[PDB]
Amino acid sequence: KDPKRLYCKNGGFFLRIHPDGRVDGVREKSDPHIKLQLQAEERGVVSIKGVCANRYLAMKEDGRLLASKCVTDECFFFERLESNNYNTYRSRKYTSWYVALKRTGQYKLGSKTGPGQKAILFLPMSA
Amino acid sequence: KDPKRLYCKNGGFFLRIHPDGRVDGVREKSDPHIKLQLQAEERGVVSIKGVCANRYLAMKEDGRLLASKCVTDECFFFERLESNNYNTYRSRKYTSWYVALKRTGQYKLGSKTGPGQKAILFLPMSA
Ligand SMILES: O=P(O)(O)O[C@@H]1[C@H](O)[C@H](O)[C@@H](OP(=O)(O)O)[C@H](OP(=O)(O)O)[C@H]1O
Ligand SMILES: O=P(O)(O)O[C@@H]1[C@H](O)[C@H](O)[C@@H](OP(=O)(O)O)[C@H](OP(=O)(O)O)[C@H]1O
Repeated sequence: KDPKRLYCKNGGFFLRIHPDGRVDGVREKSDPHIKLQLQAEERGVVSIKGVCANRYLAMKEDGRLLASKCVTDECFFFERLESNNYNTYRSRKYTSWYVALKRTGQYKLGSKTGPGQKAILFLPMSA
Repeated sequence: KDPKRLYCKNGGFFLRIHPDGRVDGVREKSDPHIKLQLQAEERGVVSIKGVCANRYLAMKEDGRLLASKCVTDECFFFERLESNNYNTYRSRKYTSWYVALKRTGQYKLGSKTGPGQKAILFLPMSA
């Protein structure tokens, strides 16, 4: 309900959604574009909206990330709860692929993600 | 200190700064792009920063308004209280021109502004 920041355990980057739809991670907590709004769709399914960008994170058919102005089926992810309050987000459309960030803060392509990676674990935090 | 919205008396529009630098007015409080940050430069001088856009309101030489990624001398305005709790913001660079919004929510060119207009009167409010 409240806004969130998703803190990636793989180097501690907050998942960031830019006004133009680019997706990446940054460490600066005061960054306005890491303020996200998670919305329940079905049980355990969420969309992830950049509040400032007013766009929905989308997993593309080639494993790229791009935030969409309009919701599509590419914008829904399974939220699975994991160890020490960390969540994973798996594309509903491309069911082997996760939202993920590299240790550099560049996001990790879905094709290269998988269970157990540090890259896919995000901790929701307050805003 | 805290973020603010500038509520314009000329039709009740909140001043909005878009990521691409466009400036306009909208009535929806929940619009993420009406969260502004006012920063004092000199006494009674301010810059006006769109928080989500991360850009500074600038008055241009032809009276256009456009939000700057970088601060320049066009980004400073004299903040003066007039009327009944409503402020005016007068360009330091183009000293006869004010920040202003039309009754439609399109912003009014600085060349067409002047003291006593409703278009130039803004009430700072909380965010
Ligand atoms: O390797 P590059 O030159 O950076 O370009 C890659 C991709 O083709 C996109 O152009 C870019 O945006 P999206 O993939 O998000 O659409 C993204 O940038 P980034 O991952 O470095 O942020 C990269 O995945
Ligand atoms: O903005 P949206 O709603 O996400 O829509 C576009 C579309 O979904 C495609 O997947 C892709 O272009 P093509 O597949 O036609 O090449 C592009 O992503 P990309 O540029 O980040 O790869 C997106 O802009």
